[PDB]
Amino acid sequence: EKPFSILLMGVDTGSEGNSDSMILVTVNPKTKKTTMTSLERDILVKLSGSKTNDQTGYDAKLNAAYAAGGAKMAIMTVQDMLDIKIDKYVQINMEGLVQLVDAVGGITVTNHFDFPISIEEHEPEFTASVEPGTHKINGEQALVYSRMRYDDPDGDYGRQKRQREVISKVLKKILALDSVSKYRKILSAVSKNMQTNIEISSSTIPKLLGYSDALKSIRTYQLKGEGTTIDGGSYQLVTSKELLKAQNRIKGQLGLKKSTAENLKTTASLYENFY
Repeated sequence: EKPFSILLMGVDTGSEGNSDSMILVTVNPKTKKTTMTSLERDILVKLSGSKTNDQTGYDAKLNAAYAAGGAKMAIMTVQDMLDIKIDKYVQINMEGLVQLVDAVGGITVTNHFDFPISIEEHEPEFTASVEPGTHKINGEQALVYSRMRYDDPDGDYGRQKRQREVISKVLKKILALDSVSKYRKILSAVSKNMQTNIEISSSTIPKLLGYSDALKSIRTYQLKGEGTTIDGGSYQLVTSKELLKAQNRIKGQLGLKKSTAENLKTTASLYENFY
């Protein structure tokens, strides 16, 4: 019944060598209330990780954490930035997201535009497309559907909406599976492109089924910093106020003691100490 946290680590799943996404999820298993906080990849932090890692203890973007030290560095860096202990962990890359969509049998979307949703003009390695109308689409099409931006009058906001739709529809299919063999069919298809310490067993299936009607009330939040240019690159410096607010909101969902401005603990490069 105890609330717990999940770090979702999207390895090069975002939209120069990589665009990671990190989402901190809180889950209350009793009330089913769930929240998701997106952590901007450009946020400047001191990396945490193994003492034998050459980059542990130096400042970098959050975007660099997984490339520098793997799952351990990503977990430890987020833990020290938010001053919490992370309970559960799910990591997947772009190849695995494509495989996941196919493994659940596809998803159904509607293209409301008067032309195909496609991105090859702007990102030539992605040639799949979604014709106008309603279609059951494969994983390569789902990637394009969640990335297209320049043909949308609402720009990156229309894009974020479509990406939200895709992840929501995939999660709905996963959490609807009612047997361990059905889960293991998906685990077989994605294979090592997804790693987690979430137990998927006949014992836990009843509980995951119980979250089917929690995905419709998830509150979403974003942790962002003040934009700064350092050596030609784009960085974000979180303010003391905004970090405290994000930490305490998550702590509040997790049943943990909140911090004050005077005892705030973080490895983030705070704006007020940078300047």
